[PDB]
Amino acid sequence: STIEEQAKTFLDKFNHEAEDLFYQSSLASWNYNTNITEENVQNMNNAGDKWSAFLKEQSTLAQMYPLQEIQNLTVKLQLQALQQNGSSVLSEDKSKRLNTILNTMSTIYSTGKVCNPDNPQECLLLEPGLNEIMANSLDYNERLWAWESWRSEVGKQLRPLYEEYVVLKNEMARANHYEDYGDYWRGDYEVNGVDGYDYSRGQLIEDVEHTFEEIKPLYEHLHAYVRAKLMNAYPSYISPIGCLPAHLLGDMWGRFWTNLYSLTVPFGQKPNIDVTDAMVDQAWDAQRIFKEAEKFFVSVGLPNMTQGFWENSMLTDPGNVQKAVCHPTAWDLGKGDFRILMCTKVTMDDFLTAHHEMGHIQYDMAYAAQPFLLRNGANEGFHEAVGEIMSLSAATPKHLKSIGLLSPDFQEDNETEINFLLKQALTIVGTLPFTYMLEKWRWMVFKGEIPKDQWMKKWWEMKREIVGVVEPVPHDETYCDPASLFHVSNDYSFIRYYTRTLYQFQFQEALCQAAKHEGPLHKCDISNSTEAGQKLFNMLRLGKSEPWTLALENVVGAKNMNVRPLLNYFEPLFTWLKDQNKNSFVGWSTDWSPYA
Amino acid sequence: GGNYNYRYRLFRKSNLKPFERDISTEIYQAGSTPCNGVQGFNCYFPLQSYGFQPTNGVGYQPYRVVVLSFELLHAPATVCGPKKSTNLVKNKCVNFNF
Repeated sequence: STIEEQAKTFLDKFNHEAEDLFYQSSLASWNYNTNITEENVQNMNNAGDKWSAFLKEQSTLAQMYPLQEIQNLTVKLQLQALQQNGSSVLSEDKSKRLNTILNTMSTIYSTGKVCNPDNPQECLLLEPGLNEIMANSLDYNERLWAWESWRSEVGKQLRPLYEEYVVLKNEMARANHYEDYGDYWRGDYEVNGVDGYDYSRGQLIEDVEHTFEEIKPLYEHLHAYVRAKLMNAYPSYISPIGCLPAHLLGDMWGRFWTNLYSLTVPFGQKPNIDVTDAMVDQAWDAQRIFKEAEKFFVSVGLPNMTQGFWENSMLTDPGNVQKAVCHPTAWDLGKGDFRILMCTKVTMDDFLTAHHEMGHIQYDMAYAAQPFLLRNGANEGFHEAVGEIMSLSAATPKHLKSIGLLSPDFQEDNETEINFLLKQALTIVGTLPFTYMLEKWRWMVFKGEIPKDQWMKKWWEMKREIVGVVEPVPHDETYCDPASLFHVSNDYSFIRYYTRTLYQFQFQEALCQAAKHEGPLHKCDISNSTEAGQKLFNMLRLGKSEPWTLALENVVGAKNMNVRPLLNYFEPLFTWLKDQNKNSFVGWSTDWSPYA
Repeated sequence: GGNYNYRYRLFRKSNLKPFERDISTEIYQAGSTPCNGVQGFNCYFPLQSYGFQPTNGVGYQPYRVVVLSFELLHAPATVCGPKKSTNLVKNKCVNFNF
């Protein structure tokens, strides 16, 4: 018999027994999160360790198959996930020491404590408190001290750990036929199947700068606006030739500039749109919010929600000793089980996050008919992009008024539109250069271009140049800024958000054309458009069974990743930046430093 | 706790003829080598149990299916409905089907 038939039989044996175990593990995890009790902890442990102890031998038998003659691009693709060595390439000692290192690194990062000189006994952590102090305060010196303490009592001891972790991961990747860990991370954006839609690992690297180059003028104008606002802010700190330091970004790493939105208000007198008080006046609970959002999704064209979601899934306010961690999540337990995990309240952010999670759940049903190993998106960004598209499109004033919240006579003018556009830009595009520089730094440090001594200086100089962030206090080699990061201390990819922003902008823009809407892109509404919903479901149904290059062919007409939705969205804001500061010059100089 | 008392045939040498009932439970050979009744490589059990759960979605919950087959061969027919009857009238010119 041919090898393909044997592989098909092996997959048929594997998937049926694997789906039940995965469902059991997911149900145990959901029970543990729904009921915070001691017994649920070992219940989850004993229902989750068996999944790994089964998948290990399932992947063990998928090596004797000669995976060089299987065809149809699906059976081989399905077996490739089974043909994954994982971390067994190295010996037991190296693997166990890496596991212990990761565990202790996570514990140290989660146990970051900094004590003020006045009270060396009571420290402060990254939980609200120290983080709250350095986010919504006014004093410059205390913010600088907090930043120095965070970078000095956390990142100092992680330097040797990261130094050995990088080389160990590179060695394991080399044992896994991957010369670099960056190549291992980019392997998600790699397809070698149908002719004309194939992609290479190195293509993503060049595409990153080829899509980042054209957004540079917008970032430079936004930086000039921020510097002008800082001129309106504290004097004798920021120079009009240089750029602002790290701790004035408003965040511990400067990912988001939402905390600086108050300091950079465009006009001030115009307030943002908010009907939370109107929501309360109409007696809006979580049930009403969810029902209205589901009606909006139905008007979009998404399939009707099945029964059991309202019952099995937890919605709001567990209340008493029956505790439950309710970090907003969308759970796909398998076997036709989809749930939400929430603590919803009367606020705009809760509305948008509920829309986000239920869109994630809808996408989960979208690829439900696909096999177990193909019940995911084409790449890591599509899932989050589809989740956030509905939240982005449901915040328009037209949608707020259409659901009986805004007044029927409400009229929007240019000032509030500019305010909303600036607020959205300060949160969306304010992290793209940071993501780009972080990803490039991680990629080259995994490749090995920069030596051990040239580790911090390169990172800081590229932050000064590309991003425009200078040193508030100098650090030569004894700290590690990337070490004090969630995605670096936990081995999480960060290019996912970079791809996700462009993907969601592309999909929203394409729906805007195929939704019969005219006007500014920020006011575009995808509601009451069955054709747009069907077009979206055309790609959502594809799931992981199709390449991401083929996935980027139904929503938009271009397979390659284009960035023109980002510029098309902020056109009025870009013109406002053009004609507002006619005296100041954009850009920054890297020679200037706050300390020297 | 999961109902695993119901099983179904998963691997067979070929299809099944109409109105045929097979209960064979023997190891399945997916290659050109004997298994000797051992679930080794290319050796799978033809029967797989079901994992019915009350929390499973619609379409995975256990369903009961019964087919009724009607035949009419040379022997006289004997299964059919009650052939309901009307009431009785008298002393009037009518027509009857006694």
